[PDB]
Amino acid sequence: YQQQYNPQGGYQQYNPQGGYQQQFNPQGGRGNYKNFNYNNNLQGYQAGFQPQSQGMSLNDFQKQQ
Amino acid sequence: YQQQYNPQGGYQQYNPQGGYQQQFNPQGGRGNYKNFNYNNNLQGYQAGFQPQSQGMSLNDFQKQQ
Amino acid sequence: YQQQYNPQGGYQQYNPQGGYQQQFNPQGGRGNYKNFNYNNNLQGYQAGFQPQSQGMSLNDFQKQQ
Amino acid sequence: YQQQYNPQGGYQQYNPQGGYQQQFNPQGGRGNYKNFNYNNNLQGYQAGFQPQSQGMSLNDFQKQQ
Amino acid sequence: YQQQYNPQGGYQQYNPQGGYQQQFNPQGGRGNYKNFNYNNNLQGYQAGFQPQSQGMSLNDFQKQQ
Repeated sequence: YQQQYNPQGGYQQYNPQGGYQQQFNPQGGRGNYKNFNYNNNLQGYQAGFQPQSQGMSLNDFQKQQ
Repeated sequence: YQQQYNPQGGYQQYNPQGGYQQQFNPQGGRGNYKNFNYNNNLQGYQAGFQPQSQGMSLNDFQKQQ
Repeated sequence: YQQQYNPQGGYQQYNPQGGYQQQFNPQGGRGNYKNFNYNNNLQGYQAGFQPQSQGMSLNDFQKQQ
Repeated sequence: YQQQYNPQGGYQQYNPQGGYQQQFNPQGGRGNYKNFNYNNNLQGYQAGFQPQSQGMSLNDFQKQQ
Repeated sequence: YQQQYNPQGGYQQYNPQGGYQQQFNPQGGRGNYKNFNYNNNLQGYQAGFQPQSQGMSLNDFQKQQ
């Protein structure tokens, strides 16, 4: 079993952009706001050696009883 | 079993863009807001060696009883 | 079993765009809003070696009882 | 068993666009809104070596009892 | 068993467009809205080596009992 990653040269720009500005933005409103959940996740790889790997794992969240 | 990844040269720009501005934006409203769940996830790979891998895994979320 | 990925040169721009601005945008409304779930997921690969891999897996979500 | 992917040169622009602006947009309305589920998923590959792979898998979601 | 993918040169623009603006847009209405499910999925491949692969798999969703 032989796994070989051998890059030569190259230009790599890794620029993921997440803009979350004013996620909660009511304008001129009247009322009540209860149980607001914001989950913002950014994950990634620039090149790299990662067999049998997992980027992001999320479970059991954002529940109201 | 032989796995070989050998890139030579090249220009790679990795620019995923997520815009979440004003996700919750009521304008001039009256009422009540309960149990708001926002799940924002960005994941990726620029090149890389990752056999038998998983990008993003999500389960058991956003439930109201 | 021989697997070989050997790219030479080339120009690759990876630019997926997700625009989620004002996802929830009532204008001049009256009422009640309960159990709003927004799932926004962006995932991908620019090049890369990933046999037997999975991009995104989601299960058991957005349920109201 | 021999699998060979060897691209030479070329110009590749990967630009999938998802516009989700004002997904929920009632204008001048009166009422009640309950159990709104929005699932927005964008996934893809620019080039890459991925035999026996799966892009996106989703099950068991958006149910009301 | 020999599988060979060797593209030379070429110009490839991958631009799938999904417009989901104002998916839910009642105008000047009165009533009640319950159990609204919107599933928006965009998936694809620009080039790439992927025998025995699956783009998108979805099951067991959008059910009301």
